[PDB]
Amino acid sequence: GASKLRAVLEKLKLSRDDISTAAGMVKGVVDHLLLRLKCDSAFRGVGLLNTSYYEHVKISAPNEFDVMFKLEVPRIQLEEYSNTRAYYFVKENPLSQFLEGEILSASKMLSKFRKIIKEEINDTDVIMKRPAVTLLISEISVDITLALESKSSWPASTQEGLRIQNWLSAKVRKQLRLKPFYLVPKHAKQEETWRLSFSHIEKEILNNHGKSKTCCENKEEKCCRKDCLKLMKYLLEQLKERFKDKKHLDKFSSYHVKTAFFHVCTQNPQDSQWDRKDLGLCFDNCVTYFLQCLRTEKLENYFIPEFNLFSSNLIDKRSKEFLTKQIEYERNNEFPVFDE
Amino acid sequence: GASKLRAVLEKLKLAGMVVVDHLRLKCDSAFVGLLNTGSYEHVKISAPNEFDVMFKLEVPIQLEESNTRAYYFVKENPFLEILSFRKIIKEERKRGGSPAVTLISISVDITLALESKSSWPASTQEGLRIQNWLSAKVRKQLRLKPFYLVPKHAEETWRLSFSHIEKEILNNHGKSKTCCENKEEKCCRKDCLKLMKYLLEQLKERFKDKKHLDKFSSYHVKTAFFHVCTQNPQDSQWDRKDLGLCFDNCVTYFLQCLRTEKLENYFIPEFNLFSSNLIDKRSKEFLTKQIEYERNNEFPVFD
Ligand SMILES: *C1=[C@](*)(*)[C@](*)(*)=[C@](*)(*)[C@@]2(*)=C1(*)C(*)(*)(=O)O(*)C2(*)(*)C1(*)(*)=C([O])N(C2=NC3=C(Cl)C(Cl)=[C][C]=C3[N]2)N=C1[C]
Ligand SMILES: *O=[C@]1(*)O(*)C(*)(*)(C2(*)=C([C])[N]N(C3=NC4=C(Cl)C(Cl)=[C][C]=C4[N]3)C2=O)C2(*)(*)(*)=[C@](*)(*)[C@](*)(*)=[C]C(*)=C12(*)(*)*
Ligand SMILES: [Zn+2]
Ligand SMILES: [Zn+2]
Repeated sequence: GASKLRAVLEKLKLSRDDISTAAGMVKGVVDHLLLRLKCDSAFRGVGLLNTSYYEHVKISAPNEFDVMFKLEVPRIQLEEYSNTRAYYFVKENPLSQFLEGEILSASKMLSKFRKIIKEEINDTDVIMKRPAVTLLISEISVDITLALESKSSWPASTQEGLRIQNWLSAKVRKQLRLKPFYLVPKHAKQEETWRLSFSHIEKEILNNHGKSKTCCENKEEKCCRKDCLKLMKYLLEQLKERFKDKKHLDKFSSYHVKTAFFHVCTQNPQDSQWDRKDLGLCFDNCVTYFLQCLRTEKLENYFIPEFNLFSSNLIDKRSKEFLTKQIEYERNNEFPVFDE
Repeated sequence: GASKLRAVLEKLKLAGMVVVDHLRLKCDSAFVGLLNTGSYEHVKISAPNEFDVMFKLEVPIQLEESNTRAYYFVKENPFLEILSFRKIIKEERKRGGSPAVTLISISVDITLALESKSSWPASTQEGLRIQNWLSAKVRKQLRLKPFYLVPKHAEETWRLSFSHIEKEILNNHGKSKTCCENKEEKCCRKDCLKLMKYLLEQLKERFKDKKHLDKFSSYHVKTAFFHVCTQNPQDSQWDRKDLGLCFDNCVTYFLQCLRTEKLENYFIPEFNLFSSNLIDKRSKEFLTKQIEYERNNEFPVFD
């Protein structure tokens, strides 16, 4: 049972350690691009969220890197687009070079951003492909996202989200909410909107994830929260590949998995509910919660609970039924897709 | 038999205005603001009308110590020679340099300190041993925070200060992140500290005339308390229902430190706060005998 899941986790771990050289090459290109973006008046304030130089969206693709370059906005003014809760318009300004009226243009900023990188990479066989920019290094992928940074308090749409109060405590929720939030240019299908991003909060939670501060720092306190998440992400990625030729799994992403996972951490706040010896049942409970979300068509954003990731306006019912059928098959046959 | 200690805590439970706002100092050059951003501190639990405020100044340094481990020389900036204000505030104190300009008909002891965002000095490498208590990740995080330099005589020196870390630990003090946020998880760590501070303050007043207790401070009490928290890392060893024994164990640890002449700095372990060089054994023995008398007699000093 769990021995099979553990074998999967061991090969997933080994596959992601052998990236030393690649990681170096990414750091090199990133340092180059940030130094050069800074030569422009608009981008002098660019920088890495944390001096973490990279992340991986797909657990099964260690050669595919993801980085975010952030840019601080001194006094940002947000205005909600069409009642979406997650999509906003952004309103002596080093970005006045891109204001189309009182609105900051996602199209203008990205065009300049893409030009500097294209030019800077024309100076290691690196090619640009049109996540603002995707770079192909040698024949290593690097996705670069541009985000605005705001140190103002979080938008009211997040007021009832991040319900980690019975898990990570009320004190942590307050401290987390004093941190900046980010905006990424993103078409609200309108093209000039920006989407809220709390990716940096999710990272701090996953790496400081127990009620006990010493959770996973000793043998007595080993939990399987991170193992369960990894197994859920790998499940989706493998199914997305088998049917990459079909349209049914195109709208599903690792964001859906993480959101469902955080919701189960809220439901199961005690470390004793995530004991490593119970990897099998904990995983099965995470799969079951995710399936319940697919059948009832409900997956609330962890930070914005009024935004339903699984509504019929985003993903049709047939796609959710197809995914449900595939995961249920895998669950009843001890996940053969893991071995494929 | 802890019902008396609870009565004391209720008494200690039963309109700050800072002037600190003056802004006026910002109208100068060298001056730079409050360390307790948005928060007013009470060095003495028994003195609600005695306030302690700290002003901080950022300094992007070349510290040099002798082997004091705590006293250093601070080697476009808005003095020199090795770096060395009261007159500034004198327009709008013998304890070394801090506090200074104590000031309100209510005292506001103001300390001015330098802020460094450089790594902590090597002398602190083996201190802050909260790893089995608050965890390794909290130790690492806390050590990425700034440290402060307070003017204090060791010629002219500056002394390290970690009072802002002690604050963050005291207000986030359990193994569980939800320690004291629900009925199931109420501990008595803060109450034990308050009772230890009150005991020292009440005895420092009884023997105000004598010189035996002149060198003892709330700092000694807090340092001993933190060591007790390190020795007893689990929330279950601090259960609120056991206030009586937890307090008694804190008093005992402090007494062991006095008898053995050994109280290490929590941040700088090689700095002995209770060495014979700083405090005479007869002062430590005098305090020991007064504390033991108080423990044997249900703390009359609290009455
Ligand atoms: C000034 C104003 C308010 C309280 C105090 C002072 C002061 O200097 O005495 C206390 C005080 C104090 O002595 N300390 C110490 N910090 C410290 C360190 Cl970091 C080392 Cl390594 C050795 C000795 C001490 N004493 N902190 C305060 C608040
Ligand atoms: O805007 C962006 O969306 C996110 C993003 C998350 C979060 N997850 N994905 C994602 N998962 C995934 C899988 Cl499991 C497979 Cl098999 C294939 C492709 C994806 N994508 C996201 O795209 C994101 C991440 C980086 C940059 C921009 C975004
Ligand atoms: Zn854990
Ligand atoms: Zn507590």
